[PDB]
Amino acid sequence: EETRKIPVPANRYTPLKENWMKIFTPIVEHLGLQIRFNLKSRNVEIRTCKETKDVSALTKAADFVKAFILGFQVEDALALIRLDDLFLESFEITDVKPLKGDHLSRAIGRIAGKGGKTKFTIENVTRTRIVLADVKVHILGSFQNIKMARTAICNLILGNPPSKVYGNIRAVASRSAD
Amino acid sequence: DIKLFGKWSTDDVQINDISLQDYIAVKEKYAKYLPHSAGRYAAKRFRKAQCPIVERLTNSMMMHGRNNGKKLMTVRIVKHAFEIIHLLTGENPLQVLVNAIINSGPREDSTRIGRAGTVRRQAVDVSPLRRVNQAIWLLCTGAREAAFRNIKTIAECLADELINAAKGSSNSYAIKKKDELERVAKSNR
Amino acid sequence: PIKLARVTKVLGRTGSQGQCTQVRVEFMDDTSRSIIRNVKGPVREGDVLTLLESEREARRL
Amino acid sequence: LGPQVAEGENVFGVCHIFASFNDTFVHVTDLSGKETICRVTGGMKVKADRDESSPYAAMLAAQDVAQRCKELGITALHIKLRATGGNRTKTPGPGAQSALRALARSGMKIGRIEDVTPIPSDSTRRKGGRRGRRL
Amino acid sequence: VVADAGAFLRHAALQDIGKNIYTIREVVTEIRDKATRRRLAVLPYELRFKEPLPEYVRLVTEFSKKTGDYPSLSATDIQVLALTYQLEAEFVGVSHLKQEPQKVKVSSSIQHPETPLHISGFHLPGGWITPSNIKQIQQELEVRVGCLTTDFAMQNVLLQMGLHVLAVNGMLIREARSYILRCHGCFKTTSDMSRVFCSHCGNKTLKKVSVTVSDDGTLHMHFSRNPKVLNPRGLRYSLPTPKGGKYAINPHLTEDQRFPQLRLSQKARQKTNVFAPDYIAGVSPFVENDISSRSATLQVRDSTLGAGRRRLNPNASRKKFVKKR
Ligand SMILES: [Zn+2]
Repeated sequence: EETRKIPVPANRYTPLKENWMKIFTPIVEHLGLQIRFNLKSRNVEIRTCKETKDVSALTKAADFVKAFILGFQVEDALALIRLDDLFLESFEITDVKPLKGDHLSRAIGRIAGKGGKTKFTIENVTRTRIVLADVKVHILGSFQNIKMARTAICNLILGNPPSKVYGNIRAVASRSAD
Repeated sequence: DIKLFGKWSTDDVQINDISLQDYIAVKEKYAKYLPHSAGRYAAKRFRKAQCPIVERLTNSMMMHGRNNGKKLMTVRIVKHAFEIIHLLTGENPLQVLVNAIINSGPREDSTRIGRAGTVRRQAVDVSPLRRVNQAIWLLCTGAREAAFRNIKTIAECLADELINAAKGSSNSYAIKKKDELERVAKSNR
Repeated sequence: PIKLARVTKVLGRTGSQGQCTQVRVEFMDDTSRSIIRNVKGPVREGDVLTLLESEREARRL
Repeated sequence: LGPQVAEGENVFGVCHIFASFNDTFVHVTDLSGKETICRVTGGMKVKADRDESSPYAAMLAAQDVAQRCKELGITALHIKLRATGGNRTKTPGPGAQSALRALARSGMKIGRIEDVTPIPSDSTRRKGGRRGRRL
Repeated sequence: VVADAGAFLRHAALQDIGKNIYTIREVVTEIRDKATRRRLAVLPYELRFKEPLPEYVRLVTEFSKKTGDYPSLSATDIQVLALTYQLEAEFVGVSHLKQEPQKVKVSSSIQHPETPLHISGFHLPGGWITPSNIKQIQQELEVRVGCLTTDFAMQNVLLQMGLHVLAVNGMLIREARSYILRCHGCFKTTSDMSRVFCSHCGNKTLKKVSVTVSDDGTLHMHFSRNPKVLNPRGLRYSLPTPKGGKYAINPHLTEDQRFPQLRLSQKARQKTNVFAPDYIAGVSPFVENDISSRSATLQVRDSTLGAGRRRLNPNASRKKFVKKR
C-alpha cells in the first residue's frame, strides 16, 4: 500500500477543521481511501486500501487536499476529484517584475480590485479560480484557461490598469473559440 | 375491416426500424378509409406524429403555390400513384411508402453553432420526427421537380420516386439529397 | 456500425439561434453508458434515435 | 532482460520529471541517478513547437517511459519534480502534474514525491529588466 | 421507542426493532426537510401520535429547571420527555425512576478547550477513516420502551432521571460526553453550542467546558486550568459612534440588537455542485461569480465568512495596505 502526505500551515488548520467532513467524505465514499490528520507532524495522510476503485484515485485525493490547503474552496477542489483536465500552476508576484515594499503591495491590490471585483471578473472570463496567498498567486482550471489567467494577472502586476486588462482578456476569450 | 381506399390492407405492413415505429402511424389504430380527414394536427407540438403518413404525403404535395388549396385533387393523385405502385410491385403500397420514408430520411445534418460569421458547421444528429418530415418533403419535391415539363403525370413520377426510394436505388432525388447532406455532415463532424 | 440510442432526459436548447437540442442518451445495447448529445429538430423525453457514431461526445464543458 | 528478482520486491528507479516553461522532460534513471533508463521530452511526441509544453505531450511521454520501464523490468518509481529555478519560477507547471498523474495511471507503483528544484540561497540577476517581463 | 425529530432527520429506519413507536404531531410537523417528508409518506404507518397528561409535563418542568437544562430544551422536547415518562409510567412501575438529581462534581485539567480530542480524523501520535468506519462514526456508541434523542440536553436530563436512552444504534447508551458553554460572569450554563451571548446576563462571555453523564445519574464537569482562556486582551477597544441607515454595521454588542438587512444576491450565495448529474454539460467548471449586483458593490459578505479576522484583537497591527471592510 502506498500513501501521500500533504502539509498544513498554521493559517490553514482552522479551515481544515471546520471543513473536515466535506473533505473526508468524498475521499472515502467516491474514491474509497483511508485518510487521517497527523497532528504531531501536521500532515493530512491519504492511504490506499482494499476498497479503492482504481489507480490514480489517490492522486486525485492528493490534488483535492492540496488545492484546499492552498486556499481554494472545497467545492472547487471537488472539481479536482471529478474532472481530469484541471491543474494548478502558481508563481510569486516578483517572478514577473522586481517589486519592493509598497509597490509590491499595490501589485496585490490591483490583482484583487475593490471588493475583490477584478479577481472575480478574471475568474468569470477565464473560468478559473485564483487564490492570492501572501505574495503568491495560484490558478486552477484548464491549461489554456490557466495561460489566459496568467496573461491577465501578469499584465496586472507589470503595471497596466484593470480596464485595459478587462478589454484584452475579453478579446482573447473571443478569439479563443470560447 | 378498415382498408385504405376500400381495398388496401393495413395489418400486413411492418415497420423495420424501432426509431420510426412510433412516428409512422399507419399500422392498426390510425388506419383510415381516406387520407382526407381535415383534423387539427397542427394544434399543438408533436400532434402531427399521430397523423397517418398518407395524409402527410397528401398535405406535402399540395404545398406548392398554385395547388395551395386543392386537397381533393391531391388525394386523387395519391390514389392513382398507390394504384400504380400495386400494379408495378404487387406489394401492399403502404409498406412501399414506409420503406421509402425510412430509407430517405437523413441520419445527421450540419448546423451553424456559434454566431453569424462562423461558417464552421457542426454535424449533429437529427430528430426522428424531423427525419420523417424531411423524408416526406424530399419525396414530394422530387416528384414535383421530375414532372414539371414532360409527358409523365405527377402521380406517375410520384410512384416512380417511391419505388426508387423504397428500393434504395440512386435514381430518386430524395436519396441523392440524403446522401449529400449526410456526406457534408460527415465532412464536418 | 450503427448504434441506436434512447433519450433519458432533455438538457436544453443550445446553439446560435436555439436550433440545437442538448439531450441525455441511453443505449439499448444493455449498457448504462449515458452520454450527452446535440440533435436538430423537435425531441422529447422518450424519443428513440439512430446514432451513426457512438464515439462522438457533445460539447461538454 | 532485467533484474532477477521475485514478484514481491520492487526494483525502484528514480523519475526526474522536469517541467520547463517551454517543454517537459521525463528521465527515468537508477537510484544513484548516474545511469539512465529512459528520457522522453515533450517534443518527441507533438510535431509543433507550440505544444511542446502541453499536458498532452507530457501524458504521451509518460506512457512512453512507462512502456520502456516495463520492457526493462522497473516496477516502481521515486519521483523528483522540478521547475527551472535559480532566478526563474520555482513552482512546477501543469506539465509535471500531468506527467505524474498519467504515469501513476499506467500501472506504476509510486514511491516518494520530492521537489528537487534549484532554489538559490541568494540569486544572480533576473533575465528580465527592471521594466518587467511576461507581456 | 419514542422517536425524536433527530431520528426522522437522520432517516433512522428503526421501526422494525421496537413496537412502541410513538411521537408528537408537533415534532413531525415542524420538519422543514423535503426528503424527510417524502420518506414519511413512504414508511409503513405503525407509529401513533399522542399528547401527555399535563401533570407529568409540570413534573418534568420542575426538575428540568433544577438540573440546569431548562432554557436549552424546547416545548416539544418537554413533550417528548413527558411522553416517554408517561409510557414508562404506564408500562413499567414508577418506583424505578428517581427525582432531585445529584449534585455535579468538579475536576479541572490543563488541556485547552479547543484541543481537538474526540474528532474522528485527528490523531495525536492508528486512527484512520476507512470506508468501513463511515456508517460506524455517529457518536459515542455503546428494553421495551426507549428514546431516539440526539440532542445532548435530552440525554442529559434522561440519564439524570434514570430513563434508559438508546441511539440510532439499537443498543442503549451508557455514557454520554459532550461540551457545554458556561458564563464566567454569572455562572449559568447553556447546552446550545451555537449561542454566543449569555441567556441570563447577556454578555459575550460564554466559554467551553466539557461534561459527561453516566447511566447511573452522575454528571461530572471538566474545566480547563489554562490562563489563556480567561485573559482580557482585545476586549477593551474604542468603538465608533452608533450609525443608522440602510448600510450601517454596528459592532454587534447585544444578542437581540437590530441590524439593517444586507443580504447577498441569490447568484452570489450559490456554490458549485459537482456531484450533480447535469454538471458535465455545464459550460464552466465553477459557478460564475456575482459582479453585477448592488451587494457586490456594497461588498456584502456571508456571515460565516471572515471569522479568523474577528478573533484577531482590535488593538493590534494589521498590514499597511489592507482595510477591514
Ligand atoms: Zn452570563
